Amino acid sequence: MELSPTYQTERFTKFSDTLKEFKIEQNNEQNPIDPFNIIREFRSAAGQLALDLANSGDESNVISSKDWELEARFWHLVELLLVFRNADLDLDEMELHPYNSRGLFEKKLMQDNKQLYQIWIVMVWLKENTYVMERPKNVPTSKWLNSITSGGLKSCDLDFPLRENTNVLDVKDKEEDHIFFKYIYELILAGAIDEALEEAKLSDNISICMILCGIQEYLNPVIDTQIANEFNTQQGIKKHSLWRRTVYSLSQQAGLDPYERAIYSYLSGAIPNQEVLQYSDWESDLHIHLNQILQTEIENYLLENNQVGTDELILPLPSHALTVQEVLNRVASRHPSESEHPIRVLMASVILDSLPSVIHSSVEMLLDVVKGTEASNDIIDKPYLLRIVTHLAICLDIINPGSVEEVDKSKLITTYISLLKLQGLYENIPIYATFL
Amino acid sequence: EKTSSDYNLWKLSSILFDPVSYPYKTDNDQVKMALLKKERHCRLTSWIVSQIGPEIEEKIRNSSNEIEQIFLYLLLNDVVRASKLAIESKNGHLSVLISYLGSNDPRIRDLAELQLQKWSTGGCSIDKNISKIYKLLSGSPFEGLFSLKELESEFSWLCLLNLTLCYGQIDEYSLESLVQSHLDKFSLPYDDPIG
Repeated sequence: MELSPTYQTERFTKFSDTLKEFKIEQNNEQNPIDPFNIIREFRSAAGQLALDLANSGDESNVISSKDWELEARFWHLVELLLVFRNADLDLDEMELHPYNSRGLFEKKLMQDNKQLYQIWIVMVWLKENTYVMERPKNVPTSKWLNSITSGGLKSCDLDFPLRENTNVLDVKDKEEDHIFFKYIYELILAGAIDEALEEAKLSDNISICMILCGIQEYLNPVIDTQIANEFNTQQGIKKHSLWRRTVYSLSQQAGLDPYERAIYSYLSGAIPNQEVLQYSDWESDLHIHLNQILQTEIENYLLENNQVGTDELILPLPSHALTVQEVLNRVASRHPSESEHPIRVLMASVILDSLPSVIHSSVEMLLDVVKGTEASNDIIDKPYLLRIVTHLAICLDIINPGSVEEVDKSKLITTYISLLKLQGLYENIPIYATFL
Repeated sequence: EKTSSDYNLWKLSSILFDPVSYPYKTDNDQVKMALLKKERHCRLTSWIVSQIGPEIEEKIRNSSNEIEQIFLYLLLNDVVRASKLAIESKNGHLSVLISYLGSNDPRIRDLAELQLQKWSTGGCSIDKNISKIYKLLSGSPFEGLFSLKELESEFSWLCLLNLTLCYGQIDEYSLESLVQSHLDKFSLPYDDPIG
């Protein structure tokens, strides 16, 4: 958001330079048709300036901090999509006989099927933008040591917390759990099996990292030599279907903490329980359902190769094929702040695929502003909101429209030119005027 | 007969020494050959489980403890159902370890050694047989710190062989070297024709 009108103008100047340069290159074939180097540089700038302002700790630098964080993301979103249009992959033209490794099939399917590459790309955007808290303040080398001392536990074992009705905790032990178990869950949504393996060992909580690693499959040269080209050693659990359904059943057991069940629910491929899910952002919730889709497609093929089994389904997984619209609605009941805030709404409509239609209603109001018959709308009471929507529309239409019709895109610009006079910038205007 | 050791002797030998071919031909011959041996092994592992069958089942019937029945299943290929009994009997702990059956890794070895050390040091020490399981997963149950050599005394030399063959050293070994490793940890009786 705003600091003062001074901070608002400057965002316009960075964006404008990037757009012009890109436009010249796209209409020459002597130059990179699709350049990716500049938007990255613009990305790296928005990003770093975001973080520096937050860390300064003044109130004026946080508000402004939001605006920089949004900017850097827009550059990234555009990047993944143009990689696809400027080169579709069709890799991993490995075997398909019904007797080979789970992993030889997994690579082969994902790369061939254009539809699964498009789901994978979207997920790559979501993962990054999932938030990880700060490092735990505990690394215990005897868990449950206070109850060990009394000897009600045979050891540092988790048998007793998975048997106990109310879940055996001490006041001290709840104080240990909360910081720790919250970090491992967040860590899990954002991945990194290597980091997880190293920590878990020290905190005598060794088992959970291994569960996260079970997604994996053969990557051994000994087994097949097409999965010799990705690691020299196998990994994970080669009874994936069994592991999902059993973990899911385990997730539903009570006499667990909400976290214990939540951790397992994610690892088994379900949305986490409502108590815990409310402290996570919109992006990750959505992301989990995209997981269900992606893996169902992979296992259908695995079934035809007579690998995956129907008997390994223990307690069925909760299926996910919810829309973007349902997802805004669920998130909004838990905290209406990321699914009733307008910018995050603009992001959603790209995904659901109704952005031109949603823009059109906005576009009618906007033209009136130009005509000077409106001046009490919530987008002229938010200078930043007009600036975001216009720039969103231009970038995707540089080659040709990818999610916003030309008419609308022009019309957003016309109003934005109207505003740019009012903020006392008239150098950015002749750039934007060309796209009209 | 199909209950007889004579049936078993002729049947086994084709699987062991002769290829059990695929209906197709692979892209590379090290995929050809690797999968060919793995094929022989797959069939073997299930077959052993069917023969040893009635024995394990008997013991499952005579055990009226949930936990104990849960262990007895894992000496088959009853992994499925082992999990099923564990959930129902209010035991989480047994389900977690059961989900990992059917694979062995350097990561899984690491789990087995550390979890045991932390337990028998920081704790007051885990049970005799839990610490025996840690030995099977680290990759030396019979030469392990808790020895399973006592388990001959209740379960046949073929069941003992079964353990190493399904779990321990599966893909860090070929099918040949894998059976040999079990012999170096615990030799089978010589009076067996089929052994």
